[PDB]
Amino acid sequence: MQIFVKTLTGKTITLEVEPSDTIENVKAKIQDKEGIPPDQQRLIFAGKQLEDGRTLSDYNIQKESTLHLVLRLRGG
Amino acid sequence: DQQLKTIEDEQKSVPLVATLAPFSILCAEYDNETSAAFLSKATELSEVYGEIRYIRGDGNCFYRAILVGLIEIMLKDRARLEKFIASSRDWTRTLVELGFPDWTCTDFCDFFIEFLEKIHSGVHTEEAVYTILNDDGSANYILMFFRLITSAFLKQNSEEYAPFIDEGMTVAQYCEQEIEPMWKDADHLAINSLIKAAGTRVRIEYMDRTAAPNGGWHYDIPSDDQQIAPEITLLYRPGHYDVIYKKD
Amino acid sequence: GLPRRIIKETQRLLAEPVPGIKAEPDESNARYFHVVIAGPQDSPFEGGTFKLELFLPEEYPMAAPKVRFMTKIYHPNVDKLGRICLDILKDKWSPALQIRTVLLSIQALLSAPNPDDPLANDVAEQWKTNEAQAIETARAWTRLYAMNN
Repeated sequence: MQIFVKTLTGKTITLEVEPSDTIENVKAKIQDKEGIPPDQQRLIFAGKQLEDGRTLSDYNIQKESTLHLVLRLRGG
Repeated sequence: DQQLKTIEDEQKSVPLVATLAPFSILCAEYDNETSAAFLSKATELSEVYGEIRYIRGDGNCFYRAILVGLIEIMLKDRARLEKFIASSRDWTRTLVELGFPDWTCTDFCDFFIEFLEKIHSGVHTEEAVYTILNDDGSANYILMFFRLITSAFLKQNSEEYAPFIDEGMTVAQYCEQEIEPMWKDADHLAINSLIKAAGTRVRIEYMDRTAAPNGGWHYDIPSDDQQIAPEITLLYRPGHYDVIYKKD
Repeated sequence: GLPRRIIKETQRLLAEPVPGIKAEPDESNARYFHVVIAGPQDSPFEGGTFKLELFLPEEYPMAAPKVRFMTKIYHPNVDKLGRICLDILKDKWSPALQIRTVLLSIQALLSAPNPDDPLANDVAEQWKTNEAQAIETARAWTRLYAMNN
């Protein structure tokens, strides 16, 4: 199924995924397009941070759902 | 417990805004025996960057880094400073209209404007500016203006940025809890807002321990089709920002 | 010599009438304030007056004011030493906030004592399990401790 990933940078991308996919696999698919590595990525869906151990089905993410991508840039 | 007295005292053994230092000072924090991965990244970065300006790690480092960068452009560019002095007045009116508390948010603006005007008229020298950015009372008052426009930019554009906030928070809750208070680390969303709100252009050199694209991880904010050079460059190390400068 | 923030806030605190809240600078120390908040109508605290003390620490407004109840009060947000559990006094403090905000929020706290969760400690737990009876104790303590001279 297709899903979307919207970025703060102004871009939206599309990914081919399965509901079985772990959030790790999703980040890797983002990496294949962007270069951004998984450990630099935070994904958000419906105001909830998506956890690496879990699947898309765990969050009931559907065909043509949009995920939101932020980078890990927290600094003091 | 005088424990947070010693914690916020480790922070205060460094200046808010250090003087320039050769970039090799950053390399010397590391070595091949105990920190080989950082040493590599720093040594690589030192082919492009000649200097570093250390910012105190107190929760405000990102805001303080951007602020220092901007003030530096404006000491060297009379026109840009005129533009920034005016467009800050546009922020005052924006703040009070987006329902920020009136006299308090106004007083931060007024203090910041007067500071810029005093640069413009030449009352404040370069030396006097760095002294002001190193005096806690004044420096933090100045920094608040930047926290305020970051928050305002998000509130102005709330439906657009709402989905990038986690923990079930609304934009207003996020601003109230993570952007408006002092001592709160900046994250991507806040960083994106300040840079756009301030109308600046930033490269972040993302220095971590991982194998990286040739040249090292970096992020340009904004990133657009245009190829304008960044006017401020930051060094990000895990949890901390400093200011860096291309050679010569 | 005080910073501009405390000079301006002092002037506002003296000029602004706020129903049920009176606030005065200590005659000796300009960062020290004496505050009296009336028990609001339709709360167990009705009829009482509550003395509070407020201090603006050296870094104010970058750090929160320090506020404590002097008047003993039975409330889920106030302990035996009169220390106050309130979000805008610690983590949700911002320098855009002011003394007025804190005082108004303490006033509203007296009117809506039940904050969904037990901030502290045995008192809060008593408040959710048996409101009617917590409300009664609060009424009694108001008579015992908040009834002036």
